[PDB]
Amino acid sequence: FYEPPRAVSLFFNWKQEFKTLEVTLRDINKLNKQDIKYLGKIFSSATNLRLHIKRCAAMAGRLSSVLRTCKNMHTLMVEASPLTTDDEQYITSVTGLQNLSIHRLHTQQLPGGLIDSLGNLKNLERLILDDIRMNEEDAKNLAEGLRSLKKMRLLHLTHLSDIGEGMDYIVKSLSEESC
Amino acid sequence: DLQEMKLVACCLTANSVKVLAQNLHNLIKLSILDISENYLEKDGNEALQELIGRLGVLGELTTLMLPWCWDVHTSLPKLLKQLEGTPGLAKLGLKNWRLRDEEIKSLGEFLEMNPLRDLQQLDLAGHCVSSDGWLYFMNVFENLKQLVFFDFSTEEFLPDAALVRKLSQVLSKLTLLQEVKLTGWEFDDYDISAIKGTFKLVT
Repeated sequence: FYEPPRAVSLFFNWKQEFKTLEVTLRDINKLNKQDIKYLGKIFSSATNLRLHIKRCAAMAGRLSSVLRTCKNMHTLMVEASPLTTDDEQYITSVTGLQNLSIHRLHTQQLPGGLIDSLGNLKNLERLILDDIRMNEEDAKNLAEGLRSLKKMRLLHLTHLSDIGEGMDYIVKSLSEESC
Repeated sequence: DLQEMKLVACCLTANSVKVLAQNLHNLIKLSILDISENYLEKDGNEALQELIGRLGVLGELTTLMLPWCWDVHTSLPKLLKQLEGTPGLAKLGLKNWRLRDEEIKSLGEFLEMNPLRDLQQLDLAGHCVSSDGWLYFMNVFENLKQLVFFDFSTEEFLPDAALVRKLSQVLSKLTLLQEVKLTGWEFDDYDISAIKGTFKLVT
């Protein structure tokens, strides 16, 4: 998906049992309702959906609006796009999300968002964290969200600052039971 | 010797349906029933449930055309319960029942426990079943095999593309599609141009 009615036509002639589709979102700047509804209605072709965010500027607040129809979703990647708190609440709102990646968050992580309602993604297994602006107490309540989900298998906490003595709460949250 | 009784757009009362449900036991061969396109003011729930409780006595009734009245989806599980008592039906028309997901999944457990595929025409008018109940309604309609002529028209509803694609898969899947009526709908270019087959569409 660069920068599209032909692919809308392509999936919208026959529909069969696709297993998984991978969506490469590249640099979404223009945003009209026709592409919102068409590219929204494409995403029900497979049984699982792998959404990839790649530097999309028009999706800074239109996460839940476009994906409201998109009930089918399996994993998601965040590559260098702005994001709001309520959109993170939409990320934690869905339960079929099993694997999640996030990269290059310059802004401070607001409370009441992803790290604060973390314990709802009850099938989380692979979680990727990079370049997140937080503080110690945000890492503490983050680790409180880590105490909830007990099906994780893979964790990335790369390139993190302002996390002095939060690792006692994080590692304390991880080393509880034989996970 | 009456075998077809057809009344539409007529000022029926709860007294008419009442005495019909008081002396209907004498009539035996009346196998085809149309009382649809009408309205019951009061006790349409009560005279309806007493009426279908009389209809359990019958053993030939294959055509049922039912009107719209007030507080009806409590009479839906007793209608469908007497049709759990009734292993035979061929013509079903249901006008303006305003049903929801719970009633269409009650019908789901009905058709998934009682296989009834002698049915040929079906009306489901004016109901506000949500889109996921339309999808599960394509699971229930996916269970069916022998529906011929039908009408799933309702209020001005925007369908989802999952409903459209299950409609193309199952409507393309079934064989006896003669005429299909959906009025009050939005199918613009791709959805309207992605269905067409052996049926006859009515907007």
